[PDB]
Amino acid sequence: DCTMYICGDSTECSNLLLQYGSFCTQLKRALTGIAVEQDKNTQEVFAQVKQIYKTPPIKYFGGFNFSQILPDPSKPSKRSFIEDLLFNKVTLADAGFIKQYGDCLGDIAARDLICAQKFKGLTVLPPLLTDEMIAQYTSALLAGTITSGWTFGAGAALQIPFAMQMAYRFNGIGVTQNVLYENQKLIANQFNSAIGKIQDSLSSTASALGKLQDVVNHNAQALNTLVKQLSSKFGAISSVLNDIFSRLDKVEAEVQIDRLITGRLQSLQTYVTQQLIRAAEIRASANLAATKMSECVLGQSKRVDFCGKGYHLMSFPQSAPHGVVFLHVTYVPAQEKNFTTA
Amino acid sequence: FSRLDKVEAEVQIDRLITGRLQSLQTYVTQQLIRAAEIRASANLAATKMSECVLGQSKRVDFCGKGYHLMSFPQSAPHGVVFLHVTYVPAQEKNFTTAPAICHDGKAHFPREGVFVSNGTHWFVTQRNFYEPQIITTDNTFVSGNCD
Amino acid sequence: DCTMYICGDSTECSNLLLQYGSFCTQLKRALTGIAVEQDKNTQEVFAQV
Amino acid sequence: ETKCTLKSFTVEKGIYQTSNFRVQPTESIVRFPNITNLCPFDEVFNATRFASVYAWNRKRISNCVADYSVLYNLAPFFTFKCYGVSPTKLNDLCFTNVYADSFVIRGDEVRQIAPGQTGNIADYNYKLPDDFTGCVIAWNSNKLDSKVSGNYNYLYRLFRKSNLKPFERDISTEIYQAGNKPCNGVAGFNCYFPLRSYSFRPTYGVGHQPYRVVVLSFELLHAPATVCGPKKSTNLVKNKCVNFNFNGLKGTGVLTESNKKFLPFQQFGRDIADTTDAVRDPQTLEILDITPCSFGGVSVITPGTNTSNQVAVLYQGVNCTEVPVAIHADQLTPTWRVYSTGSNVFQTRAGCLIGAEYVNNSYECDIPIGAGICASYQTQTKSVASQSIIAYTMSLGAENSVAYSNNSIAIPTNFTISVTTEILPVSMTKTSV
Amino acid sequence: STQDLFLPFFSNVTWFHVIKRFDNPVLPFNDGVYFASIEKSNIIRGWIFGTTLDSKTQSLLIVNNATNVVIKVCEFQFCNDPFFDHKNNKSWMESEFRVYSSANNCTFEYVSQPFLMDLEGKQGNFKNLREFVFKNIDGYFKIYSKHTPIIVREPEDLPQGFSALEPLVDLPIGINITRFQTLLALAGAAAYYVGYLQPRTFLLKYNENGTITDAVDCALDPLS
Ligand SMILES: *[C@@H]1O[C@H](CO)[C@@H](O[C@@H]2O[C@H](CO)[C@@H](O[C@H]3O[C@H](CO)[C@@H](O)[C@H](O)[C@@H]3O)[C@H](O)[C@H]2NC(C)=O)[C@H](O)[C@H]1NC(C)=O
Ligand SMILES: *[C@@H]1O[C@H](CO)[C@@H](O[C@@H]2O[C@H](CO)[C@@H](O[C@H]3O[C@H](CO)[C@@H](O)[C@H](O)[C@@H]3O)[C@H](O)[C@H]2NC(C)=O)[C@H](O)[C@H]1NC(C)=O
Ligand SMILES: *[C@@H]1O[C@H](CO)[C@@H](O[C@@H]2O[C@H](CO)[C@@H](O[C@H]3O[C@H](CO)[C@@H](O)[C@H](O)[C@@H]3O)[C@H](O)[C@H]2NC(C)=O)[C@H](O)[C@H]1NC(C)=O
Ligand SMILES: *[C@@H]1O[C@H](CO)[C@@H](O[C@@H]2O[C@H](CO)[C@@H](O[C@H]3O[C@H](CO)[C@@H](O)[C@H](O)[C@@H]3O)[C@H](O)[C@H]2NC(C)=O)[C@H](O)[C@H]1NC(C)=O
Ligand SMILES: *[C@@H]1O[C@H](CO)[C@@H](O[C@@H]2O[C@H](CO)[C@@H](O[C@H]3O[C@H](CO)[C@@H](O)[C@H](O)[C@@H]3O)[C@H](O)[C@H]2NC(C)=O)[C@H](O)[C@H]1NC(C)=O
Ligand SMILES: *[C@@H]1O[C@H](CO)[C@@H](O[C@@H]2O[C@H](CO)[C@@H](O[C@H]3O[C@H](CO)[C@@H](O)[C@H](O)[C@@H]3O)[C@H](O)[C@H]2NC(C)=O)[C@H](O)[C@H]1NC(C)=O
Ligand SMILES: *[C@@H]1O[C@H](CO[C@@H]2O[C@@H](C)[C@@H](O)[C@@H](O)[C@@H]2O)[C@@H](O[C@@H]2O[C@H](CO)[C@@H](O)[C@H](O)[C@H]2NC(C)=O)[C@H](O)[C@H]1NC(C)=O
Ligand SMILES: *[C@@H]1O[C@H](CO[C@@H]2O[C@@H](C)[C@@H](O)[C@@H](O)[C@@H]2O)[C@@H](O[C@@H]2O[C@H](CO)[C@@H](O)[C@H](O)[C@H]2NC(C)=O)[C@H](O)[C@H]1NC(C)=O
Ligand SMILES: *[C@@H]1O[C@H](CO)[C@@H](O[C@@H]2O[C@H](CO)[C@@H](O)[C@H](O)[C@H]2NC(C)=O)[C@H](O)[C@H]1NC(C)=O
Ligand SMILES: *[C@@H]1O[C@H](CO)[C@@H](O[C@@H]2O[C@H](CO)[C@@H](O)[C@H](O)[C@H]2NC(C)=O)[C@H](O)[C@H]1NC(C)=O
Ligand SMILES: *[C@@H]1O[C@H](CO)[C@@H](O)[C@H](O)[C@H]1NC(C)=O
Ligand SMILES: *[C@@H]1O[C@H](CO)[C@@H](O)[C@H](O)[C@H]1NC(C)=O
Ligand SMILES: *[C@@H]1O[C@H](CO)[C@@H](O)[C@H](O)[C@H]1NC(C)=O
Ligand SMILES: *[C@@H]1O[C@H](CO)[C@@H](O)[C@H](O)[C@H]1NC(C)=O
Ligand SMILES: *[C@@H]1O[C@H](CO)[C@@H](O)[C@H](O)[C@H]1NC(C)=O
Ligand SMILES: *[C@@H]1O[C@H](CO)[C@@H](O)[C@H](O)[C@H]1NC(C)=O
Repeated sequence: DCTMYICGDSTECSNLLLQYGSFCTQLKRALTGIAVEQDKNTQEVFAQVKQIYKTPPIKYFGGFNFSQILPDPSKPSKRSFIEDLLFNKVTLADAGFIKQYGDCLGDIAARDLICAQKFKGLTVLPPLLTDEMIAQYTSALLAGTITSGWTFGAGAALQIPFAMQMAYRFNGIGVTQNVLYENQKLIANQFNSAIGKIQDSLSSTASALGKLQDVVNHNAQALNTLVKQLSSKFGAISSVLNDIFSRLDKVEAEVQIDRLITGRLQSLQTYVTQQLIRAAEIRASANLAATKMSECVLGQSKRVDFCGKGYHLMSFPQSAPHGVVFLHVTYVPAQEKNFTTA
Repeated sequence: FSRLDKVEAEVQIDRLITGRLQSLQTYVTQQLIRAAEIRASANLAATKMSECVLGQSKRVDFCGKGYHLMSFPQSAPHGVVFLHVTYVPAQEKNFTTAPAICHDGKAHFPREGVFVSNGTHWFVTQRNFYEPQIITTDNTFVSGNCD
Repeated sequence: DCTMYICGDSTECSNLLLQYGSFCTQLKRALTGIAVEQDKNTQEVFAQV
Repeated sequence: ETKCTLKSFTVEKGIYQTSNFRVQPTESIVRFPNITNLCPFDEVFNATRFASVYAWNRKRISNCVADYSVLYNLAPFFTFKCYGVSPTKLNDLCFTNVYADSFVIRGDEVRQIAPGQTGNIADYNYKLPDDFTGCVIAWNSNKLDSKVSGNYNYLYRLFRKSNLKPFERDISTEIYQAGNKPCNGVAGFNCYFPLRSYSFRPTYGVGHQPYRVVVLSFELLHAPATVCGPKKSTNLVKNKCVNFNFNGLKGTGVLTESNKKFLPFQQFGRDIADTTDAVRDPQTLEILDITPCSFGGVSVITPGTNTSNQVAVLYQGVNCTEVPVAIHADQLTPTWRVYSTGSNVFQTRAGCLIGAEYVNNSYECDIPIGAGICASYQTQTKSVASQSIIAYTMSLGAENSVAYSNNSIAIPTNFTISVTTEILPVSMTKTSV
Repeated sequence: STQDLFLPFFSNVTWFHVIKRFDNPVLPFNDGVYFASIEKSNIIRGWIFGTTLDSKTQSLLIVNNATNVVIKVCEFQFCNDPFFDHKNNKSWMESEFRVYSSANNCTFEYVSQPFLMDLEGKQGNFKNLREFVFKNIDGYFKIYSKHTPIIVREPEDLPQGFSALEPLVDLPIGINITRFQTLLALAGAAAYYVGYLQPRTFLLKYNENGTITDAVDCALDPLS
């Protein structure tokens, strides 16, 4: 609300603001433009399937153990074990949850910063796709992958046994499919051990989801700066808008107020420009994440190092606050011998 | 200028100069941000011209929903339209399948394609279209014992 | 140095600048943000081994 | 309101932002400390004599009601100039520590009493700082204190070794030297007693006759008050939106009893944005929270105008129970009260949604409300029929379990060759200015 | 974050200590002062502030006598060794008043009761710390203070910890102060400390009760 940010609860300042007019409407339209882009980014990344696949009740896949990346029905939120770790690494500020005012005022008004931003007319809006609907799309992509491989990307999902899907993968990396079936218990034990280390890493270290926490910290820092800019005097007699109208005549109060209007309006123009530049950087990441959903989850990519270090086998998507985590599975050659060749 | 002296007309005009100059600075910044967004689209459109028109791409869903065959470019005002042509598999049947055939202590695997059964007999077929073939030493290769 | 750029070697201008304050710190933080990005870009391109 | 926001007579299908709703206050409130006596102003304005300006006299005014009007109505003392306030506000405002500085000078030197001035009266015996908050008052006294034989008991310091500090006073009577040698004792060449007198005789020329000056130097608006203008305290009120004033601190908000423990020396509390968000009441010593009155964004949800004129409204971030309390018995920013009737009200996680009916069955998302809810215009006739705005939790896609088994495969017996369009921008219009 | 005259952290305060040994010296008072005494039974009783101290120009006095206070600013002629005599009230009490011989042109006076109460209930050797800050700024002399009853350190001094001085009083005295001095009783075992304020950006932490609970002196070291 440019009016409540510039002219905080003042009638006569609001009438001086109208001499600029359209300048606030550009800000409102630009921030609405960013807000619709966030939903579009999330649709491009996660809504890559027009059907919601469920995994069958017999949870056997040739000995590969997806039970920690699939949904657990016992939890009230239908996220996986690894998604329920990721949701604890990224400490959010305000998912747009409605404030029933009694939670804004009283004890919490002494220390909570979200209510303090709201009282300056800065509001965080909720995403169209809730974290349960992102968990459902992520479950559909994963249930499709483990029951049908790349086929649900190119047409209707066609079932295949998971060990025969892994054989098709092995041929994809130029290793003949007998090398899977002759080693299947080892390949499964290696995969099950490698998934075990994802939980151990994410349960143990803080310095992992920094790429997502930085996005939250940038928005929190930019709004805290924009609240703090209300303290700026901009060469006026005071910051406090009331203490100008309470101490001057309408002829030179208009000089003291027009400074605060000019400086605060420039502070919003700076925030909207800084938000558009980040929204362009986040979009570029969403376009990459949608491309990795298509080429690493819905398919097998022969692109070197695009789907993780090695030769790409399969990838599994997991939701995270404001992001996506890909668990890429890669064949890496391990014990070489020297031979003579011709 | 029709109502003031050069001494305070300069105060009334400098406001209009400051406000209008800030309006252009806002337009140029807003144009540079869009031009960066349009560029990113042109870099993608050139990449699709190279990988979907000048070639066939094995990248999943890059050249439209399906398996990519061919694409045809068409011009449009300020843009490009790609008509992507895609093979999409249409009428599936359930079959029983197996990873290998055991014949004579030796285990056999498909050279290309997959083993299938209609319920009584066994065949090799290519993976993406049902065209069954009798299982032979030309359709398959050997590795190891069946156990 | 916003102080040095705006108020070039002036004491009293520097005290008038503080009435804006945070406005210079946004500039310093933004240019530091670009500077760390240049090293990251160079690591992503060349440090692939 | 959407037609005016968009500047169009036709509005396309969508959800649109419009002007934020804001609850207006139901009453004004004023609080001042209950000081009942009119201040001892006349105890200086009509009194024996004023001090010599080298030794100007300072009086502290406190625990009393200022009324500038009744004094100016009595007093022959026909002048004003203010620096930190307008004179028109002095009746409205209130003050912390108030000192009247009282002295006498020549009518032409009156200009030197303004802040930032210079000349020996301002340099060597009375100085105001550049940030002086107050006013200067002056009047001719020749009718009362000028004498034809002279009234030389008015004195001023003509000489000093350096310019004095703001609000310093100097009564030292040691000799001064303009000659470079030590003129010790009572006199010397080019060396002086530092105090002189004024030739105040009634037959003098204009601006040399005596002016009695008072400078009022009040502190205001950020410390516990002791002198107020003559307006009357109202009752206090809580949990309602009001135009409050405490000690001159005007603002619109809802007052509430607080557990913020202001220490005895404090009077106001402030937030990170440098604004007062609590204030102890000057009559009964409790701390009150100040919160801005209930407000939020208003989004209007419409089918295309050429499809229909019926629309729904989202009060974003607002608890639904607040909107029936937002009933237009008082003013609100949106004047269109009619949506308050409700009956089809739904609390979405994004805000209170009114005029759209919530239905249990899902659809593809037509207009996005937020937090999984979407709205659409359709014939709600599951069981005569009519179109209305419905609201629903969006479908993600068709439900489809996969027939996976540890030895089953599906293989396509036929194919479709499909052609799909994709559209990409390549350029935008070049522009020059 | 605030810029004011504050005592720089880890700065050399000058340390004075009575016993038959006494130290009543005149000290400079440039920009303003932090003064503290670690004290029992009231030996320190107040201060003189001025520029000449011999009635050729005014000077300030603050005293806490037996049952009350005086605060006055005047053309005093101060006694060159100002003190009171009590010897722990052994056989006689307040009698002589060695502070000034004369008090000519006076321009403010104030009187109250017995300033600054002791700790309640006592404990074994349990002394108390009195802390003050004095500023002089465009005619106003501003006094801030604190009291903290705290366990005695023995070879050490001025104990480790943090606490903030509340504002006490504002006197509209209008005079140049350049020097200052302290008033004592005639044996005791009081010690006192003097530090000088300087302009310095301090970053202050307020807890949820709104007491200042920690601070950073932004010029102290690179980490600060
Ligand atoms: C797939 O990998 C899973 C993770 O290693 C593994 O789950 C773990 O299985 C063990 C053995 O059943 C459980 O051990 C617990 O069993 C009961 C549970 O009530 C307790 O009484 C025991 O004291 C013991 O704690 C683990 O709790 C369980 N972990 C999780 C996260 O569920 C699966 O068993 C693996 N599946 C296959 C087919 O190997
Ligand atoms: C699975 O697919 C099989 C191959 O298409 C099919 O077997 C074939 O069935 C036909 C009859 O429908 C046989 O025709 C033969 O009929 C007699 C057999 O004695 C001969 O006189 C004829 O000359 C002719 O050979 C095919 O020979 C027979 N193929 C084989 C390899 O036996 C099965 O019927 C299909 N099974 C199911 C369950 O659908
Ligand atoms: C407050 O009182 C101060 C002392 O009374 C006074 O400072 C005094 O200023 C004079 C003139 O600047 C100095 O006179 C000497 O100046 C230099 C050496 O400082 C010599 O070259 C001269 O010949 C002469 O001796 C005093 O030395 C100086 N005293 C002190 C203690 O600073 C302030 O100016 C007064 N301030 C105000 C605002 O009234
Ligand atoms: C593979 O899919 C093809 C459709 O994409 C399908 O072609 C369709 O075949 C049917 C007959 O099976 C035709 O139906 C019409 O046939 C004649 C008129 O030509 C009439 O007697 C019928 O009433 C009916 O109108 C479709 O017209 C025809 N479609 C096309 C585009 O040719 C193939 O038959 C499928 N092949 C396999 C092996 O499944
Ligand atoms: C502590 O010392 C104070 C001064 O050092 C002293 O104040 C003195 O109190 C007496 C009695 O009230 C005053 O005496 C005068 O009182 C009125 C004045 O109009 C007359 O009726 C008397 O005849 C007499 O002139 C002193 O003037 C006053 N001194 C000052 C400078 O304030 C306190 O009484 C002392 N208290 C204790 C407990 O020792
Ligand atoms: C802010 O001020 C608060 C009010 O003084 C203060 O709360 C008080 O804290 C003490 C210490 O925790 C409590 O002491 C009691 O604690 C429990 C019972 O709660 C007993 O076991 C103890 O024996 C002792 O009696 C006070 O009860 C508590 N007062 C209230 C009204 O809750 C806060 O601690 C202060 N905040 C900070 C950061 O210091
Ligand atoms: C592959 O061979 C290199 C060196 O060539 C070999 O030299 C002989 C020792 C013998 O192994 C021949 O058959 C080969 O022609 C190995 O490199 C050496 O590695 C050791 C440590 O393992 C090191 O001490 C030597 O300095 C290396 N020498 C050189 C010239 O590089 C290499 O380790 C062999 N690879 C593997 C997988 O064993
Ligand atoms: C592939 O098979 C599944 C289920 O297994 C089959 O069950 C028998 C009926 C028989 O067909 C066996 O040879 C298979 O083992 C089919 O799924 C069923 O589909 C129908 C609708 O067509 C539905 O009513 C059932 O509830 C489904 N049952 C299950 C367990 O999913 C599937 O349709 C078959 N695929 C094709 C292309 O026909
Ligand atoms: C809107 O606010 C009302 C309060 O005015 C909320 O009602 C409270 O709900 C809680 C939890 O059930 C109860 O403990 C309180 O007693 C209720 N208070 C009253 C006075 O009704 C209501 O839940 C809020 N609605 C939303 C969606 O947050
Ligand atoms: C400072 O005080 C002295 C003494 O009270 C004053 O000197 C006397 O002033 C009166 C009134 O003008 C004269 O009648 C006496 O003759 C003076 N006595 C002496 C010995 O000089 C002096 O005027 C005062 N100064 C100020 C600035 O108030
Ligand atoms: C002025 O004050 C005197 C007392 O000093 C009083 O008697 C007189 O009536 C007053 N005159 C006016 C004009 O108020
Ligand atoms: C106001 O003053 C009257 C009398 O002076 C007193 O009785 C009353 O208590 C005062 N009001 C308050 C709130 O103390
Ligand atoms: C809108 O509806 C009117 C009829 O009410 C019709 O004439 C017009 O062509 C429609 N326009 C569009 C773009 O649908
Ligand atoms: C939705 O269905 C439930 C029963 O499952 C019913 O109680 C409820 O009234 C329906 N929702 C609405 C909005 O009426
Ligand atoms: C599938 O086969 C495995 C043996 O590999 C067996 O353990 C499991 O019970 C079987 N399940 C079904 C549904 O056929
Ligand atoms: C404190 O005083 C000592 C001399 O006793 C000196 O060595 C030291 O450098 C001084 N430190 C500061 C910060 O003034």
